[PDB]
Amino acid sequence: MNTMLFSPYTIRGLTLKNRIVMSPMCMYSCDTKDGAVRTWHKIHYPARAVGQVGLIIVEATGVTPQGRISERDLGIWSDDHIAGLRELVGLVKEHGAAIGIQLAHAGRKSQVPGEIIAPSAVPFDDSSPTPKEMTKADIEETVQAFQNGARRAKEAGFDVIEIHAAHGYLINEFLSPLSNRRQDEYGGSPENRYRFLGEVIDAVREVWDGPLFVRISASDYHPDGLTAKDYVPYAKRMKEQGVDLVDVSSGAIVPARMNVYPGYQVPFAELIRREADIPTGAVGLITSGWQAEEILQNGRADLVFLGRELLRNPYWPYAAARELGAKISAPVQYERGWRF
Amino acid sequence: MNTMLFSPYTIRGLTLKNRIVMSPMCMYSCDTKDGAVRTWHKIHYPARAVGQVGLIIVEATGVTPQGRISERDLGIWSDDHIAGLRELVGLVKEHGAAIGIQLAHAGRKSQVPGEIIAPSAVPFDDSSPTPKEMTKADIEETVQAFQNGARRAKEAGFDVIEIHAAHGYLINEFLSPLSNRRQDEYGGSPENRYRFLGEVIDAVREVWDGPLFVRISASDYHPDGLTAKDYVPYAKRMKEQGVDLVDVSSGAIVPARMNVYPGYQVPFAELIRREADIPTGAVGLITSGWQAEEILQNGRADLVFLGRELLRNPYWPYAAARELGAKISAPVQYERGWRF
Amino acid sequence: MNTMLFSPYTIRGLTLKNRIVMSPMCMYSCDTKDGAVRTWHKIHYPARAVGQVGLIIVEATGVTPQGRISERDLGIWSDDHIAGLRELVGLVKEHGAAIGIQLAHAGRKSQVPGEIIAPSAVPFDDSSPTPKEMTKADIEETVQAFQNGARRAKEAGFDVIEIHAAHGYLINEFLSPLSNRRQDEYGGSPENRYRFLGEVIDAVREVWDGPLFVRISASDYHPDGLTAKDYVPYAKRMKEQGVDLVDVSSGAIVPARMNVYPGYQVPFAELIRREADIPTGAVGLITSGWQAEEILQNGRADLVFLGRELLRNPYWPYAAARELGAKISAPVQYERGWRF
Amino acid sequence: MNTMLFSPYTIRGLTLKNRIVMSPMCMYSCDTKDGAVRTWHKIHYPARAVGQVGLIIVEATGVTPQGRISERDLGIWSDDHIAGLRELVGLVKEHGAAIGIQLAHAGRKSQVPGEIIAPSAVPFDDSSPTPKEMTKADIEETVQAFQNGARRAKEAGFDVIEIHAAHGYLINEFLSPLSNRRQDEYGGSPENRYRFLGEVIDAVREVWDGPLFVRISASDYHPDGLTAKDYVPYAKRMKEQGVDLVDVSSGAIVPARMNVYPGYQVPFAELIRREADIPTGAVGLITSGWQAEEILQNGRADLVFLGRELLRNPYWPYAAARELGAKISAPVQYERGWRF
Ligand SMILES: Cc1cc2nc3c(=O)[nH]c(=O)nc-3n(C[C@H](O)[C@H](O)[C@H](O)COP(=O)(O)O)c2cc1C
Ligand SMILES: Cc1cc2nc3c(=O)[nH]c(=O)nc-3n(C[C@H](O)[C@H](O)[C@H](O)COP(=O)(O)O)c2cc1C
Ligand SMILES: Cc1cc2nc3c(=O)[nH]c(=O)nc-3n(C[C@H](O)[C@H](O)[C@H](O)COP(=O)(O)O)c2cc1C
Ligand SMILES: Cc1cc2nc3c(=O)[nH]c(=O)nc-3n(C[C@H](O)[C@H](O)[C@H](O)COP(=O)(O)O)c2cc1C
Repeated sequence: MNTMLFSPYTIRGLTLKNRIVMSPMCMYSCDTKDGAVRTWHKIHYPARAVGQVGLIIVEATGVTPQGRISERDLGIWSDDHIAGLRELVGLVKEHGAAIGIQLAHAGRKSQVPGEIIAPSAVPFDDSSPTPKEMTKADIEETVQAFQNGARRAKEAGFDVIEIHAAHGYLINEFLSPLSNRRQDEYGGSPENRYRFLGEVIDAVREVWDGPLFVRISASDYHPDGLTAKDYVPYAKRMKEQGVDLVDVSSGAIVPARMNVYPGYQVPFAELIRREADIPTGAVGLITSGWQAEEILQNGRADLVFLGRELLRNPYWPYAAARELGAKISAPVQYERGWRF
Repeated sequence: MNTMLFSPYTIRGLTLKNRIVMSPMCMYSCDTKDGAVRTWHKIHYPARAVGQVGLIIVEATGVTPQGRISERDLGIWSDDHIAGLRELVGLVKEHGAAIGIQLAHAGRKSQVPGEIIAPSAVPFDDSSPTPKEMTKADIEETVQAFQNGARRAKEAGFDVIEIHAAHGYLINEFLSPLSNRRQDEYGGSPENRYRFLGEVIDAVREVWDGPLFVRISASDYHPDGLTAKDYVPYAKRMKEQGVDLVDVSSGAIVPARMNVYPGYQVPFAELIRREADIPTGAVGLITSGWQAEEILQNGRADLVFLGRELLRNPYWPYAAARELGAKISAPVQYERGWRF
Repeated sequence: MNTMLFSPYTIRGLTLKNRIVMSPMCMYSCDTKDGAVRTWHKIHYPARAVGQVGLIIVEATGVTPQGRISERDLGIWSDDHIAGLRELVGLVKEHGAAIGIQLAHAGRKSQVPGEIIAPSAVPFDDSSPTPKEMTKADIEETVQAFQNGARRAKEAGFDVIEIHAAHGYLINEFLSPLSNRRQDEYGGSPENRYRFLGEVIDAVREVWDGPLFVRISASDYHPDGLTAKDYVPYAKRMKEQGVDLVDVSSGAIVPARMNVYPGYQVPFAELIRREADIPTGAVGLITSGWQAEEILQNGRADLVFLGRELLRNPYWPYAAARELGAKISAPVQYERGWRF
Repeated sequence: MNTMLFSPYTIRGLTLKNRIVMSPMCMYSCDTKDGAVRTWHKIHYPARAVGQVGLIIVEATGVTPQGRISERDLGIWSDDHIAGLRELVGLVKEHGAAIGIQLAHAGRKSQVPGEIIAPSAVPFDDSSPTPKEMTKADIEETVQAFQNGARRAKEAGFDVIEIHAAHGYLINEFLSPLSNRRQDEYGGSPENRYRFLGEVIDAVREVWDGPLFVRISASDYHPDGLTAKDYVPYAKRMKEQGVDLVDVSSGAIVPARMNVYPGYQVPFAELIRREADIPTGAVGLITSGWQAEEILQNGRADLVFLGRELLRNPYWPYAAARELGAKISAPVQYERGWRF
């Protein structure tokens, strides 16, 4: 049974052995609170690589200390992070899986003690601290921080880099009018609201020419917020800037009610894919190979991102292969076990 | 867990208790070869009604003897067929399931001994008898047969009627230029090739004002045949004539290779749905409630047609309800067994 | 994958195509309240035959009106019941499934309005009417009713007969000292409490030489009641009298707490099987083919009785066959659907 | 839903959080060929600990170099192995799982280049090297090797120790007449054939008073070989010697045909359990919580050992808990994922 799910996919120079991607998920397991890779990560990620996941994307990694979501996040603001990250990379690549990292900045949604920054001094909600309005210098510092991150990620041996522009974090906050009330050239206009992201992408492409992903929130789920069609122009923009694939998520810019169901974000992925003629990754309640195969075969997305499902079963690819009657390469150690 | 799969759907004033539809499937179980409903059908269909299927479409029923696919098909060319059909109707509606029937004519794909008819004297393949080219009288005679069938179906107490215009059968043969080489008013142009279907729809609507489906073959899978885009104008046409929902299938006008996979015909259904602005039914390798829910929630179709799965498990709705964590009314006899 | 679950089993000369048995389950669907077979039964049972169940035991059928559990039960106290039962027999055997019937008498647990009878004038609980203490004439009259029932069952064309001596009903009430306080030849000792059952078996065998099952309640779940060990001598007794297989259930002689779990009654079945050297049927939360195969291969039982599972899925045998990678004959109509 | 599967079990002073045990499975992943713990093991085992397995038993670890099955086996013949083992122990215990190790000696089935030892100079088969007949000194050396192993295992922080007396390896070879043709006090008699094992157990108990398991092969599957009843006396013996639980497997003493099916070795486990009044572990095609729960509830074994299933899904406990409606403690990191 020849399937698309387990067919190779080539981005730039990198060739993934299948279409299965481990969606970036924070583990909050940096007990040392210095952003260092810990034992938990060294067991957590390689498990999925053994599980035959084609691409494993490391959780949101703060490019600055105040850029972290929490004090237990992975970091990459120092050359000291390279060693631990390099070790992690080796542990993953070892099993035939490609490894990526999600460069992130939590913006006004950072729960790190102290000052937090954002496009405008507007709180996420009435329970969150008011962020500092970023100055011009702040913006350029942060852009430089992202570039430094990409540099270290490449240094560590990462195959793919993703820019976290979603889930209501810093970049997302520049994108949405809900959070961006600036009146300089970084706000008050679709083009202006895109500027920050545009700079981040340029800065990264300046030190990184390998696969580049950008994760977006296709919708704010708010009458005065962004919708999928607002991200078509942005996607075409990202394509022009050398972005290889758009990881299409949604929401979290502000507290909002969201109807959730199997593949509730797939239409966002197909929309961007077809309207902007750019590869996309589908994420959101993808739990079966049957479902993943339909997503791929019907051209709704090129890569399938799994979140919670890969937390429940690190070897999901095996079960999916069984479900689809496909055959994959089991680790020699598990040959007799993965066998029918 | 509030789901769309197990939400009611009203069509023309008929309320289906859910979105699950039993796709019309030939049983070839008329041992008497007279098109009469037999014990098999009386056990086969009601079983799915007990299974809590919302709508059960009875297999292809020949409006004329030579219109049957085989001599073991159900027939409706005689008022004598009513009694048996009415009994079947009661057996099904008894459990809260709506019942439909598929009015059919095999055309050049008929395997019943004797003369077979078609738009043009062109055989389906080198293993099929060459059909007689239909005269005007033949065409009007067949249109009348479709009306007689609808009339009898109404008297039997059917809730829904579907016109079989797909799978390369008679009507499909008029629609496709691959099989229709006529140079009169019934061929040579889009509206001419549609004429036969249009007349059938009108003839039926003259005696039937209930929910009316039309099953189409969205693609001929042939370079010189029809594709989805060809059926958008047709679907709009059908909407104007009072067609309530398009049951979107594909293929079988000529021998052709099909790439089959989960939901391989869903895009056809959504295409027609959104471009023709008409309710559609998705069919083709729909096997899980998870999959079915995605199709509905994402507006790809309004009803989900199940074929093979409903032959494997007549109580599929129960399994799907469990899968989705939905709650449905079990038959009072099975309450202690269906108890989650 | 050669399995024991889907291996034939011959009992007295009757060959069952597999080891799957539909456990007798009351449907309370005799709306006419005359014990007549109704449309429900004619759809309910044959569905499992199409499902490829090897043996289908019809629900508890009252040998006398007051012997019914409720007025909506099947009856067999009249020659008028034969016609309907014979029709049901044909509907089932039509698909290669053997059909059995459970001859029953509710005793003090009868809920039909009027006088109810029992070994002693002791109510099931404080919510049940106190039974009339049976006279010798009553006992012989009831034994004759069981024979009449067997005679009619034979004429209807049944393949297997099961005597309901379990679930705290009439016969069970004679067996258990909790309900049998008689001081005549029918109580006061092990063989005396067995006497009624022994007579019923003899009466039945006088008109029936086919496969004969006896359903027992292996345990009363009461400090002063019977336990499995008490039924070993009884099972040996039954073997001597020509009983072919013991269907081993438990409980319900009085209100009692039961610890229920997968195969919670299997040990009872294996106990009887190995100590009395007699074929047994295992029943009670048997839900998977995996589980069923273990029961058979490990010699815990010879037949597997399914209850609730067969109400949830009439085609369970198909699912179980897939689970075990076994091959079974699909109904010719469903061949393309059951295709693995 | 309160289950036995996820109920604590206490051995000596150790308390397992559930009845789920990871059966010892060779990984052949010691690339350095020095028996050292490698990166593979450090990822392999902790994964199951994260998966909420209650007891994880490390693969067969050779107590001597020639005692290894292969050159890629884990070893424990040197104090140098302690460091790596201690690290492994920490990585496992970290997640609430108890960790054990299987002390092993491959005997005549060793595939290590060079001399191999056995009770008698008889080959496993015509494709295997002829083993050296062990002298008295050889036997005492090997017994001392086992004691040294236990010492180091305790030193490393292991919770449980298992002695590998099965699968036709050294100890098993002393047990079975098929392989043991000695005429000294170590052969020619059930008592004599047990002597080697008896000494090994004593030697271990001399430096270890924590939980002690012994894995046996209940049957040789050969007319002239051992059967389950031969191991009853041995089990009672092991109980007398302070053995806490008998891990009941079977076969592999010589090439033999073996009928395999769900729980094909459970009867061996129950036999030893009830006849010798000693806790046992059941292993062999246990793949579902439903099945595991029946094994526990019916007193067939006290602990459930999973092999291949735990290779296919390291987080099996989660799926089993779901299957049984039980609730367990998910790692905080996976809380949102293991959640319904
Ligand atoms: C525990 C957890 C942590 C997450 N952290 C991240 C993250 O760091 N970066 C990100 O892009 N998405 C994050 N998300 C979202 C997931 O990556 C995923 O896209 C989302 O949960 C939906 O995917 P799923 O339905 O397959 O779980 C997280 C989700 C979960 C449950
Ligand atoms: C045995 C069988 C008979 C069928 N007969 C008909 C038919 O009479 N009319 C029709 O429109 N489709 C017929 N089909 C196609 C089914 O309606 C259904 O669309 C097709 O099998 C694919 O759906 P599925 O993947 O859910 O099985 C038949 C299919 C099968 C397997
Ligand atoms: C609705 C229902 C009706 C039943 N009626 C009978 C009956 O008439 N005779 C009988 O022996 N057992 C009867 N039982 C018990 C079943 O035969 C079966 O042994 C029990 O439900 C447990 O089996 P299971 O776990 O496979 O469902 C009935 C059970 C149910 C759920
Ligand atoms: C790859 C593999 C390695 C094994 N190595 C060992 C071992 O080192 N020690 C042992 O006692 N059993 C070993 N066995 C047997 C397993 O521990 C297990 O008891 C057997 O495979 C049956 O269990 P299962 O059906 O759950 O897989 C091994 C089995 C497999 C498949």
